[PDB]
Amino acid sequence: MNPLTKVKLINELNEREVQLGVADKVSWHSEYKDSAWIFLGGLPYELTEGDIICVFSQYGEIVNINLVRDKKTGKSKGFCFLCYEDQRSTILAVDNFNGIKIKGRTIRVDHVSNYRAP
Amino acid sequence: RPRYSGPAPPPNRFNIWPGYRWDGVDRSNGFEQKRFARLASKKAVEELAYKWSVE
Amino acid sequence: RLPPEVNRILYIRNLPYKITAEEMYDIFGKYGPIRQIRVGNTPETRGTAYVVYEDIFDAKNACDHLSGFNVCNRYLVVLYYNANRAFQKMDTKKKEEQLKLLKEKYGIN
Amino acid sequence: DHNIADYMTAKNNVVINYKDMNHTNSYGIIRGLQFASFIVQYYGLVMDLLVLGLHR
Amino acid sequence: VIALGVPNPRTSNEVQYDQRLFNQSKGMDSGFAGGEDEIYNVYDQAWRG
Amino acid sequence: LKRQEAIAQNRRLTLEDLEDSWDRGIPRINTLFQKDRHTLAYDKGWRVRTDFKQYQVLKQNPFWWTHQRHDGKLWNLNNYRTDMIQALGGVEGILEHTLFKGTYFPTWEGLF
Amino acid sequence: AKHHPDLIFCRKQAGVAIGRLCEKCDGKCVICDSYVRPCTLVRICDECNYGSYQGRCVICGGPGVSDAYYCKECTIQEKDRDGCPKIVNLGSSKTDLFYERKKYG
Amino acid sequence: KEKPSFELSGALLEDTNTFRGVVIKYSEPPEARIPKKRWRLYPFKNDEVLPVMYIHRQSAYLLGRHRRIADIPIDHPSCSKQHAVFQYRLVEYTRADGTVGRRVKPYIIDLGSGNGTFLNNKRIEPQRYYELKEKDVLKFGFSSREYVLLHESS
Amino acid sequence: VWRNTEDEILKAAVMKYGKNQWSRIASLLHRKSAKQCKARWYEWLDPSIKKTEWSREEEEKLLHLAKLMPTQWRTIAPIIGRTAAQCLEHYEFLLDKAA
Amino acid sequence: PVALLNDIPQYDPFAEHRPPKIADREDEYKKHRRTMIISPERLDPFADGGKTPDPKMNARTYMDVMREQHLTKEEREIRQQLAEKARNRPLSDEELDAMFPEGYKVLPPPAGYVPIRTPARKLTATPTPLTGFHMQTEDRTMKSVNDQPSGNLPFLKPDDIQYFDKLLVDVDESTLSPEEQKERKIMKLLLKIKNGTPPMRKAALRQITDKAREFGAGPLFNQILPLLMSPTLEDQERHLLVKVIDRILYKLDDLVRPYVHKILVVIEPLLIDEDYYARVEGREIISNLAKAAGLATMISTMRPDIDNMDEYVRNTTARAFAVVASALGIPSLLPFLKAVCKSKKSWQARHTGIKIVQQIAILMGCAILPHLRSLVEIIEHGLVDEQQKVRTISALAIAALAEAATPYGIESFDSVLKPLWKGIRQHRGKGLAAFLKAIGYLIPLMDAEYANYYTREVMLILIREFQSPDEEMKKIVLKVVKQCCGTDGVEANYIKTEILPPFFKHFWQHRMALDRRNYRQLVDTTVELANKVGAAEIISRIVDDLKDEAEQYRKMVMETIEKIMGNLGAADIDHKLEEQLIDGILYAFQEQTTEDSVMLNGFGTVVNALGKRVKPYLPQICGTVLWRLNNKSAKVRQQAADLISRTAVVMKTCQEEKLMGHLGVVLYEYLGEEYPEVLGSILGALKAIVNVIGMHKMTPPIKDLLPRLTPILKNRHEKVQENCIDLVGRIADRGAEYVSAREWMRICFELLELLK
Amino acid sequence: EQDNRFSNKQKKLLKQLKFAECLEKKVDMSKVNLEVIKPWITKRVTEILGFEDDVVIEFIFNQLEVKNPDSKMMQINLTGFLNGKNAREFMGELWPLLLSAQENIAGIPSAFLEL
Amino acid sequence: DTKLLILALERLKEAYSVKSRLNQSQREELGLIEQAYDNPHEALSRIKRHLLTQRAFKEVGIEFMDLYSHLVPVYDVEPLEKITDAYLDQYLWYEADKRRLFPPWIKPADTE
Ligand SMILES: [Zn+2]
Ligand SMILES: [Zn+2]
Ligand SMILES: [Zn+2]
Repeated sequence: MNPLTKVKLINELNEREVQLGVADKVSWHSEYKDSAWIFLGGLPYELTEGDIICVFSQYGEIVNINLVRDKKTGKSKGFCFLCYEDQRSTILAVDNFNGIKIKGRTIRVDHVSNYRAP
Repeated sequence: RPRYSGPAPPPNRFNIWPGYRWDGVDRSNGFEQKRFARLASKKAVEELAYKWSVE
Repeated sequence: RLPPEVNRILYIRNLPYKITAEEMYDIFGKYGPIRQIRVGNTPETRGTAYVVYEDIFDAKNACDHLSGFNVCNRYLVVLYYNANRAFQKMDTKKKEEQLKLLKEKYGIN
Repeated sequence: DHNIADYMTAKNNVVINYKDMNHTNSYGIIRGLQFASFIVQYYGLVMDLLVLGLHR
Repeated sequence: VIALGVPNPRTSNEVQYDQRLFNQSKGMDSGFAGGEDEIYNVYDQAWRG
Repeated sequence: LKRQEAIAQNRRLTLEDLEDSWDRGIPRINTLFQKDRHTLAYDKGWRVRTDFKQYQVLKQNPFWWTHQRHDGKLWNLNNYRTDMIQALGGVEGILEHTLFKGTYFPTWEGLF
Repeated sequence: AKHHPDLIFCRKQAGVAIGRLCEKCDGKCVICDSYVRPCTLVRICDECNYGSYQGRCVICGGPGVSDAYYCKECTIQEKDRDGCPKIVNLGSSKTDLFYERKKYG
Repeated sequence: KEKPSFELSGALLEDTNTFRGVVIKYSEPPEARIPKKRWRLYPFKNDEVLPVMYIHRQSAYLLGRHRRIADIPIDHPSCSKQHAVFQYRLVEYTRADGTVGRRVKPYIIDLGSGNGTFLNNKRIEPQRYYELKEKDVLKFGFSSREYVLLHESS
Repeated sequence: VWRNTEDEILKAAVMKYGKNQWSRIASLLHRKSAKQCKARWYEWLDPSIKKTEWSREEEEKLLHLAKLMPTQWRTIAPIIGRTAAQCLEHYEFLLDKAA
Repeated sequence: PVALLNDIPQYDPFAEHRPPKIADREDEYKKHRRTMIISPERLDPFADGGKTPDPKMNARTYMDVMREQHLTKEEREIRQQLAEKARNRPLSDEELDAMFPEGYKVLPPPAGYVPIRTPARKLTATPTPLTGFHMQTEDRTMKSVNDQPSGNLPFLKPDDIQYFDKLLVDVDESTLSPEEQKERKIMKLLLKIKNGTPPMRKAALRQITDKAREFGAGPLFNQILPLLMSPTLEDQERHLLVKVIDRILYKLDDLVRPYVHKILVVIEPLLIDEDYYARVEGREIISNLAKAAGLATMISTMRPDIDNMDEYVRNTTARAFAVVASALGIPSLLPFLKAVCKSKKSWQARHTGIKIVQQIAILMGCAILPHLRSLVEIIEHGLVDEQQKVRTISALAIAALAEAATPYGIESFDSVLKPLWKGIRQHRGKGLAAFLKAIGYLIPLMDAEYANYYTREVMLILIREFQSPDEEMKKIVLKVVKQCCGTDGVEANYIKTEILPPFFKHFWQHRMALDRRNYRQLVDTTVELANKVGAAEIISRIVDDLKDEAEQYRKMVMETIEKIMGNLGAADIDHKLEEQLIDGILYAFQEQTTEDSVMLNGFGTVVNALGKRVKPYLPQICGTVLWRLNNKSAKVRQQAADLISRTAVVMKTCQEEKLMGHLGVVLYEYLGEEYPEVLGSILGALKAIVNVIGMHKMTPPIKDLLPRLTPILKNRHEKVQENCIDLVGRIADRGAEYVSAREWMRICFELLELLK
Repeated sequence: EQDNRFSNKQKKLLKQLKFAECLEKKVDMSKVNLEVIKPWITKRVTEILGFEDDVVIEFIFNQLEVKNPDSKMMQINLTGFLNGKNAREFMGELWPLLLSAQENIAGIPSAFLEL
Repeated sequence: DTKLLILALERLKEAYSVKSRLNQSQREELGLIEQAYDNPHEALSRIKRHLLTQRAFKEVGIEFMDLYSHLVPVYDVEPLEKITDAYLDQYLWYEADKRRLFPPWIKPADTE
């Protein structure tokens, strides 16, 4: 199923969690106390790291960023990884940015378990 | 430590400062404010329904 | 920021019979450019008016503002039009030739 | 406007029931209708103008 | 001189209020229930909480 | 004043700034922030309607002068109950006068 | 059934899979719509037992809780030989009651 | 190929300050405001007076040659497309008794327009605010038209 | 509204029971209230309601009165012997044929 | 400073109570549902036994349709292109005459006002700025204006106006000489159907059903379909209109042939919508319309949608086609398919063809076997195509086929395998997910030897992907594991060693629980693993999470444990495992933020699986029961009571007479609880107890019991009425002697009114 | 199949239709070569409908493939796409052409033998 | 329109606070409140038709309530006419205030 449905997934997941009113320590985020890396997908093929960091600083400082562009033509592949300073910031970003429309392209945001350093 | 200095960072659960070069405009699904408002209104209806419990 | 039912097509009731189209073009004129205006003729339609702005924005402005206007001792009913059906074919011939004009005109393909 | 006005005046003219008695309340005003307050405050202001006199 | 070309925050200088203030109480009738006097409406909190 | 201050900061003013005030003032400052503030902007003469209620509602109402909404709640009695218990002797002293120790709930906190 | 004439049955070849009824509907014959003297078992069409529908109330559509039987009459006049009695139309009643529900509460 | 930078890109800028397919360079700062005193603009062209414009109604006013997005199209080809911004700003002041006050003040600002904005026939600094006072005169580029600013009691 | 069956039951019930116990009466028909029975009887049913067209003199009186005592129909209608409903609609009708 | 009060910090509050419109649950994907408009009257070809065509009728035929579509698409491309060199677009006058209905005269009032109109946009903002006391003068126009229809007519809402507007004015029927217009008028009884009391609805519906053919299609649909296009349609209104459209469809049988495409253009959204009953309705009525209008009509009419640009209509078409093929039988429609799938113009056609086949298999299921070969031939040509979307969707098709044609048909798939197994090694991302779903379903259809080799091959790749984060990746691997590693022809420790550790590490997460489907899927897959490997290992893996907080998580774990021991039985467990099991059960029970049958049933089934080996634990069971039974109730009381109900069997057979007489009398004490939802469950327990401990041994001697019972019968609440009656009957039937004739006759006249 | 309240529009149309004249000589396809015939059909329809319609083409082709095609059913099934009278025509010109190729020895029709 | 109507409705629906017993007319009025609560524009149409046409109404019932020192009347209007009057009254006060009809010295005022 095409990825915008995979944004629908995470947003439904959040709202269901609030719907059952479940406590934060057992909130689905809790399984990643061990990661400051969050995946961005669906970025337009134009955004560079300047704009990405600028916008996503809104919840903290960024330790690292890796934007996978195709090396042969250098051009952005439209998805990236982001290492925030403190897990809580990534929780906030996953909550708030999952589904924002940038240049028409609705970007999807998520946790990352085992970020691979390339 | 260049720190955000611009006008007004909206509140969060953790109330953390936006980054050094935060482009400085609010782009957010609003889910923050939704959860805040619902957070207050839960307490509101708690009080309102208690007042009935004693009646 | 627009509720997507808004349109440059407005539908108006409670119209004084034999009002001057002049008067009326003015009324709706303070709001924006009028692409066109039509009034009913048969006794059923006599007294109702479809008014078409050339811009969605003047359209919404008008519909929200003049709504409930007192003209000639009566309040005016305004509404957004649901142009949800059609009454004629689209004239393949004229469409095709004007598009041939366009294509050879800007040498596209 | 005259339509509201006639509504109010006419409503103040009704048949007053109590287990067997009746009549039509055609002189006074029925304090109990939801807008008796506006009428009373009006009639007040009128008699106020009578006591004070427009100048004062 | 002003640096321009920045992304516009659609913000006014007028005072706003943060969402934690609002909606701290809901209801539209007097709390007195039309002068009802059988009901226990003296305080508004549980003595324990 | 605080309004002008939050303007000069362009910052929005929070609940701390009002915590002291939260319930003083004759319109009971916390009336600004109810859920319904907006409709209740369009209620007028609520005071004179509350008077003339006596001619439609049968029972008699002792609070005819005020309304809990547009006027806040001008009295607060949480201290009174506390100081009563205090001068009755505390929860232990009181319970001595009743069947509490009988039913032997191991503690009174569960009094519901 | 004999009560809403707008209802339809599968009417293909019977099979070997037995038929089951919801706890709600249970206790009745499927056709003569009585409540007595169960004699013989129901059998259902292969399709009407395919898929998720393994073990569904023939009538109510819900969970299988018990077996479905045939009254003595229907088996005496041999109305029990018309293949799957599986009702392949949901019917207006369930729809309308659910809709009025969603409206009310 | 291109190495990944950390520099900017108009994306957010474009979408946020874009209109009608014609991106505007200027943003209203937070002290955008609307005045109590009703300001009027008296246009003239070589001693020929032109009808007054009532510009107390918006906080920002775009003047230029592009009739689409501009508030006021000043039709001198020596006028750039997006030229100058009239702006009401709530600027603080001191009341004579020392208590701090603010008044809605009319300020003009140029977007680096081509040929220069003339304040009482002085060319002003671009991308910078300049207050307008009673009776003052304005001229943009080398247009044959000039303007005098007043308000109701002025 | 009222249907001729409820109407007839009303006639009979009244002539039996007298005009004073509307509770018993309204208990009789379903979807009818004692207040409604009382109103309907005094308004339409009771024999004293004179059901004919307006004389010229009756319309003279009506018009003249409704000019004398604006909008007070329960005050007028006894003076010309019809119900408030009759006086009201019929004055409306005269006013419309005039204009 | 009342200025401060006038200043409102940060609209009608009936939103709490007014019913929802489907315009709310909509997304942008359904947002296309209204931007569709009705077309010009369409021409029936089958007129007059196949009449010869009269020209100049403006009745659109297939030729006009396809030409109109060609112009649309091409012009869209040209618009996109002229964009590259450089809904608000202005229109034409012909465009307007296609917008507006009849009976309206066009006007430019002056040439000066039309020139003022020229200045209108000109400099609108710049203008010269914009009362007192004045008596009034009496006039009647306000009284004159009317806003509701006159008669026994339902209230007419403010937005249904532009539809029903005619009903506002009045005119005599004879003067309505256009007797078709008379028909239209009386047809606007539709409003009575829409809004109105149940009797209005019934009478109107009969009216229209039986006057249907008298009215005829043209008017009927021309005045119905605008409604269904309303943005402000609520639920009732919609299902009502579909009710009617159905009934008139059952009367007009052929006359619809000109109106099919309209009917679909409106019904289609019901095929894709979150309501269940809406889907089933729309599907059924398209079946009926397909049966009514002849096949050739359906085919010829809804071909041009295959190619249509917007995917919304492509998708909804594919679904509709599948329905009609179910109605008219596949072998009829098959050739048309074969054509579409091997279309050559543009690949969207091919994609929609393959989608059709998918939806057929999904819908009809095992009715497919006799055609499986033909279908697979139709569809496999996309398995290899260089386009990416066609490859993915084709694989999904194959998987749907297989899951329908379970065990059978493998000789028909044999042709397609290798391309699957080719693509499986060397694909990445999406195609991998699809091809995995396909081979997954195929495996059980295979034969134990062929299949065993194939299996042990695939489980290699499978292992690799447990850790992928992509959602559908995870879901597909779930279902696949279920099938392959749930096959007869595999081995215990292979699974036990290589599969179980990663499986349980990765898949048991709270994010799974919060999803809806993943819940079911994971439960079933774990269950399968159990039925292969035996319980002890699996259970011992997931027992402890019973003592997790997260409630949905506990719910899932207990519901699994339950279904497991429902299959496998409790033959296995050691002492300590059961210790932890019991404790987790109690703990989970000790928190029920919802009423949830799940944990209750879990308990009962766990016990009745354990058999007597539970006996040690009884008192704490009872201690729980009792503290619960008293605790501040609503839920927890009747909760515990239900538990008692289901546990009676064991808690008697293990001979707790002190406890038994306890429970008996203790309940007997509660019989006064003023909350029915509890009192019911009490009586239910009592029934359960009695059904094991025979009559003459009850500690509340039945003679004492029953007089306590008779007064509850007046309870008027459903649950209490029922449970009490059932108990009383069980007693009157079995015990039945310990009672008086007086008691009976009292219950006699006490029963007489329960029939309400 | 399941319902007897809706009428089989196959039988109905077969009754009320106006057919062509020579559609009754049975025809098999084994006696025939096809890829000779096709371009005739291609150009013919491309003319009738004045553009190219791959799905209509392949529709006729697949209709033609079974050992015995039904000219009545193919007439009907085409009636939708064509003018309806153009259907009976196009049939009244094909069906005999199949007769020709089937009486031929090679399986090739006579007009395309002269051609 | 809707702001007013909800105000009036809350006002009416107040009286039945205790809601323990009930009476026929009372229960009828509860129903009327609720139905009007579902379809505002329905109620508003009915209301305006009233203010436009009817000039002859039903009859009100009187009874005295007793304060032991001087009786005071207490009326009762029919439910439909109740609702209509309630609305009309909110409206009149809202305007009259906005347009400053009642000068300051007419003083059961809203502010104090
Ligand atoms: Zn039977
Ligand atoms: Zn079957
Ligand atoms: Zn059932």
